Amino acid sequence: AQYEDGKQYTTLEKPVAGAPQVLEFFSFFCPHCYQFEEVLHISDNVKKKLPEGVKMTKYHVNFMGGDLGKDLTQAWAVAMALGVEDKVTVPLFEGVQKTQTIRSASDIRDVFINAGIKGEEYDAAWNSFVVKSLVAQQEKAAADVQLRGVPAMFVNGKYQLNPQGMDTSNMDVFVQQYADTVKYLSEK
Repeated sequence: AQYEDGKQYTTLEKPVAGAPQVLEFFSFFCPHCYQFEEVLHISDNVKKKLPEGVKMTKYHVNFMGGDLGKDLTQAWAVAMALGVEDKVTVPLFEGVQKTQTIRSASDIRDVFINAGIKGEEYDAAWNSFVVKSLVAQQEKAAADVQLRGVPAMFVNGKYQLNPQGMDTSNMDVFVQQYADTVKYLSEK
């Protein structure tokens, strides 16, 4: 077959019921995740190849970066709660991996302030039970599948993308193969 279990994707040994159509995991510490967001724009290109209105979810993970990794999962919950993902993703990636200016929770907060989120609303969100629940949801989703590495993408709670089997000679062809694989898995 052109798409084979074990090549462009693998199938979950313990399938996950009741999952979003497309579920992505990342870490702001994760070098391929930086590539996936800032260079390849995987999430946008997958969205463009899926039907309008398809639910796409993206969650942060705790297993990289120790204490700061957990702070970033909570900040990502803040970003989801306030709907400012598109305003903080690039400065968080660059602050962690490029300039290495994000070293504490306060440095994370500065990124939101610079993006125009008012301090009182960032702080209220950070301490809210709505955000506590979003943090639990991110941890539970990672526990549902078995997650030891990022980036990771799951389709219909059944299929896991395998980017190691796609072409890396050309970045645009890689993205096209990734997105077309997601589309194929979504129509399964």
